[PDB]
Amino acid sequence: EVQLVESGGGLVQPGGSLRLSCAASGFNIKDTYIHWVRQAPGKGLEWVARIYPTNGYTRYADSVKGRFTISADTSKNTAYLQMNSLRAEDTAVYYCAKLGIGYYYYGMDVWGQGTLVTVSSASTKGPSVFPLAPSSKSTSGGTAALGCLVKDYFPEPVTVSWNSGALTSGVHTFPAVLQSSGLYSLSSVVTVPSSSLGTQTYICNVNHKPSNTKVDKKVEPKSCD
Amino acid sequence: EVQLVESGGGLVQPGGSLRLSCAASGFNIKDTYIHWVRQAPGKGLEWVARIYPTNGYTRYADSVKGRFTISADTSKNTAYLQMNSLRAEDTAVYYCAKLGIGYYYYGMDVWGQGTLVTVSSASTKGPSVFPLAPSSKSTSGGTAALGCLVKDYFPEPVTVSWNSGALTSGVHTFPAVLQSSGLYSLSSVVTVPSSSLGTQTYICNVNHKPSNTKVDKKVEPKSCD
Amino acid sequence: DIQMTQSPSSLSASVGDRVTITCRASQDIPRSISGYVAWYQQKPGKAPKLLIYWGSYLYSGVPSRFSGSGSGTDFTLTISSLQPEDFATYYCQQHYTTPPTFGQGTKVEIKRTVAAPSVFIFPPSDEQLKSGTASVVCLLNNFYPREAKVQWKVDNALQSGNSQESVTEQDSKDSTYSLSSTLTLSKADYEKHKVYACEVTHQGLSSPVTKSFNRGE
Amino acid sequence: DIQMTQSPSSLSASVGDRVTITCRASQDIPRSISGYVAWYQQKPGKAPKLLIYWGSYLYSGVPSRFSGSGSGTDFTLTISSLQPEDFATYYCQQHYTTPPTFGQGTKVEIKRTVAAPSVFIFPPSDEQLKSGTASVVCLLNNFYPREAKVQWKVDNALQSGNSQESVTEQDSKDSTYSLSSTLTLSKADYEKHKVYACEVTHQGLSSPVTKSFNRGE
Amino acid sequence: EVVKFMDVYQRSYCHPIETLVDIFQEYPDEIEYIFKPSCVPLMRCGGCCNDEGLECVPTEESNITMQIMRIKPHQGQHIGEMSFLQHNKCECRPK
Amino acid sequence: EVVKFMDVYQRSYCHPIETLVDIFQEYPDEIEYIFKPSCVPLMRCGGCCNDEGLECVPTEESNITMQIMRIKPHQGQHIGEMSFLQHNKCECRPK
Ligand SMILES: [Cl-]
Ligand SMILES: [Cl-]
Ligand SMILES: [Cl-]
Ligand SMILES: [Cl-]
Ligand SMILES: [Cl-]
Ligand SMILES: [Cl-]
Ligand SMILES: [Cl-]
Ligand SMILES: [Cl-]
Repeated sequence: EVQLVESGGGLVQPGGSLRLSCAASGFNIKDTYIHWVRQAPGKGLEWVARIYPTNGYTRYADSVKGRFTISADTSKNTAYLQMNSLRAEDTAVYYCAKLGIGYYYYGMDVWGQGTLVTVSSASTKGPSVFPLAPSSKSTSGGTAALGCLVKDYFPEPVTVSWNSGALTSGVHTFPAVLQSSGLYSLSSVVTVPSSSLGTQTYICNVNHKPSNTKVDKKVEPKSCD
Repeated sequence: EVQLVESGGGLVQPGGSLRLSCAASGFNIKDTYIHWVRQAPGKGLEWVARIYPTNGYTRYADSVKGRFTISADTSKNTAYLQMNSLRAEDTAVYYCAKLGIGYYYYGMDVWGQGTLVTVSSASTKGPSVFPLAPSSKSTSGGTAALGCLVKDYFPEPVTVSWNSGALTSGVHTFPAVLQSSGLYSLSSVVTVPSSSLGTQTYICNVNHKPSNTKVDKKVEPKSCD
Repeated sequence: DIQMTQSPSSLSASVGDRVTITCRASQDIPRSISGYVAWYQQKPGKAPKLLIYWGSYLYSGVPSRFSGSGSGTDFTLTISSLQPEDFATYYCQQHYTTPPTFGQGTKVEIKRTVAAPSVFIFPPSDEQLKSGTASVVCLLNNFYPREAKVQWKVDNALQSGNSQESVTEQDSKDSTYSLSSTLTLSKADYEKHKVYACEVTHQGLSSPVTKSFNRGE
Repeated sequence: DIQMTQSPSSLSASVGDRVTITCRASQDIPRSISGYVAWYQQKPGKAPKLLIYWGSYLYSGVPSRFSGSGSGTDFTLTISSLQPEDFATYYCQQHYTTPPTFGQGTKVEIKRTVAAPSVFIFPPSDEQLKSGTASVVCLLNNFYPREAKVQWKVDNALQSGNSQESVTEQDSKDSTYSLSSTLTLSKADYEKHKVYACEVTHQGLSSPVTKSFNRGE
Repeated sequence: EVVKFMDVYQRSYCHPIETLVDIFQEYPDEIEYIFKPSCVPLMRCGGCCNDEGLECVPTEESNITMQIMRIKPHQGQHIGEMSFLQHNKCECRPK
Repeated sequence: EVVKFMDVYQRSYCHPIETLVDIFQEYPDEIEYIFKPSCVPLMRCGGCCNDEGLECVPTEESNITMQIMRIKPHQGQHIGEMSFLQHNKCECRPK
């Protein structure tokens, strides 16, 4: 199918540079405008740049003009955003998006998944992962709540899944909070029926790609002895 | 209405010349072809000449080419046929006829009345007119036949009418016969009811225009005494 | 340039019959071409009248028993229900290549029932005798068919070489003919004899009809 | 180049309601012009999805309770029968004059019936205590509305300055919220005391609910 | 089958007929927009006249308004109401 | 009333439409005949295509035969059967 896949985000120091990529499948970017749109954390969408690949015509938002450069390689079917002189305000999820031409110009119907760019001088730090185990007693309402505490990491993001992706119902993965230490922390929890303990096991899978940390942790209720 | 009126025929000597006229009413000959067609006595129609008045283009039948000239005066709305070097074979009734152009070209829908041209070296001679009176006895079947004998004239034609044109039913005006003398002769007769004698009178009106002869003759039955 | 050959040259047909008259072009012309023939009706001594134009189109004010068709070289005029007034000579005309030539004409005679002539005889007028000639006239009125014989007798002597006949065109209402016979004598000869007779033979008469007068009555 | 002003900034509406979101162009544009606004739905943290294009046309595979209209300067997105899954931020976009700018977004919250939180407490793990820190966690699960209070008690002493809360986005099936409260102590302090309690206040609870555990159980 | 002369004549004679007219022709001075669709269906005078001195022209005219996509390449697009001349009645008139 | 964008698009898209074609155009080498009527009603491809790199052309063609008056000025006239190309199906194809 028609698709866009971004890559190349991550942490970068103020004043630094980063290059984002966007690979198109299922269509030729020669027939297209390719756009970058960004979203600062908790803020609105902001259009940032646009390329018409055939002729290499570019437009830029005032907030990035002179510092960012958009380009496209028609033979690799790929678009790029070169970002120079980064500041705190450029921290955002960066999306690639496609618009067609003529009757095919109706809106951004194809987006990539988004790539987080964090502009900070702090350093990468992988998380510790601890179980959140309920008492055996707290399972008496027929519901057991259990979770993982993912503590002390930088930068965002962290992914959490349960039973390698097979358990999605009842899962709440909370927004990260930034601690006074300048490191992030979050919890993931899931509620399951207590009658399913002993037939099923519960594993949380944490992935922190910036530090190549991949951790599984088994979580079950403990008594009190 | 739309009309063509010929003039200028008559008697002419072999080798002589004559000019025929044709006056158009109700239409402009500029939009038209004007044609002359002739009919020798007891023979078929023969196309003789054609003019396209605007540009003065002319065509002629082989039998008259070089001797006849067709022309048209657009300002008088009149066409002409100049006939030179006449022979016995040119003796005929001459008709003028109109054909339109394009979608208006469908056939000769307007003709003149015809003008007789006689090519001969004999001379004009007006007719004598004699009554043809039936016996009173011949009226016994309820029908009286009476007539006029129009004798010794040259050239053709002669017109005959009865009661200045008011009596047309029962009239037979015979074709002229040419006598051994080279003069023509014809009879006109009419049959009327015998019971109409004494209430009505019967007059034949003979006109021989070539000799300006105009003669009336009263005709009634005579007894036998 | 094309000539049209028209056929038949004459024909005789009854009231109500279908009459078909034909016109053939001299050059080979494909069936894809049509519409180049006009048809005319000419009553004797009058101007022709247009009946049909462009092969098959009925001219304004012409009764609908007239029609025409054709294509290639072959054109037809049809009268579907022959009327007495249809006595005439009919002509085609081509304008495929102008100047537009006529066919030779088809004379249409109306065939009707046999009708004997009514006969009348006319002595010469006194006015004519004064000038030294005597014309005796015999009228045969409203007969069919055209063939009729007239014998002049002067005191029983059958005459020869001294008469002329004329016959009318077929009548447009009743389809009959009339005929005049004129006996021409000198005044000298006219006054020598007493009995002037016209004897008429026609297929509608069982025997000859004679009309006569006695000179000076 | 035009800016769009989008309104309202947020709103709260019940399942089945009609939601109306507005987008106004900064420059004067006549009513004869239309079809230059697109509308997007963005679920939290995901890419926006196209709902409506050229002002009023429903994009493929989008439920028909979404519609749009507008002309001149004024455009509208309407959700005719609000569903729980329609929780999202909605954005307009103009392409009358490109580059195509976005509106500031309208956050749509689903108003539902009141639901009290289910409460659970989690002692720090032995693995964590080894490293000298103790995190105590309290979960408030599947409640509505969002407003909830959590008081930490340590041996009956109400705590302050040593906790942080996080709350989920409204759930796309049941429209509830969940909340985590994390009490952070040194291991030293954690081992000094016995009773750790979480006290929860919410409009769906008649009185506070407390969950507690005794350290070393 | 062959179409007959009087039919050909009658179907081809100067009348208003649905005609697809290029919009750039009706707005020859637009040096800024591309149009989509690029042509519109308008009643206009078509066919032929008996004489070649005559020509087929409109007697009665009226306006129709249509929604057209107007694109300024690289700069934006919208739907706009554009007006076009229609012919309600035609006649053959001298040149 | 305003014609709506999707109608304009649908009525104007490359299709066969009754078109009045001048006969001199279909027989450009006739240096001898004038024709009456001078144009004929033929189904032909009209309208417009989405791209300007595409053009509207016939896929399926057929012949129709009509009776036309053919005049050779000053020389004669007749009705003749003439054949013209019609378009039964059109499509948008690359140039
Ligand atoms: Cl720019
Ligand atoms: Cl010549
Ligand atoms: Cl001619
Ligand atoms: Cl001839
Ligand atoms: Cl008798
Ligand atoms: Cl754009
Ligand atoms: Cl923006
Ligand atoms: Cl509870």
